[PDB]
Amino acid sequence: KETAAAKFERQHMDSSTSAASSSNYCNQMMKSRNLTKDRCKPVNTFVHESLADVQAVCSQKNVACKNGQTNCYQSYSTMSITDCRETGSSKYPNCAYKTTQANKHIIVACEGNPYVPVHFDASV
Ligand SMILES: [Cl-]
Ligand SMILES: [Cl-]
Ligand SMILES: [Cl-]
Ligand code: NA
Repeated sequence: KETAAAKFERQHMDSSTSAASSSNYCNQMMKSRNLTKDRCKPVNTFVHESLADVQAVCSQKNVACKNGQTNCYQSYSTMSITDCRETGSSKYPNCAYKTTQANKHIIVACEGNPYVPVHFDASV
């Protein structure tokens, strides 16, 4: 039974690579983080920074979340991210993803003690 903080780590952290280097990155990573068990998760972003740097965003720029809550924070600097999005031809259990690498600010929602990211809201 996964904690919110651990679910964020599993779904969104990939510190082992600096960037997505191939078109199949999302296919491989969505499968290995168990995001295609029982259904194809339609959209998911991976962050290629250290966990410490992502946790530090909870002390950066406080902004509104898309849902209206006020516990979201925007990173001061851009970060290396990979957006993974199901293609139109994807259908469970043969999930298929488009891989888009970018450098953008991240917006996360933070909660708890310690105060850590629990939701990925957007990137800018
Ligand atoms: Cl898992
Ligand atoms: Cl996401
Ligand atoms: Cl401010
Ligand atoms: Na938690």
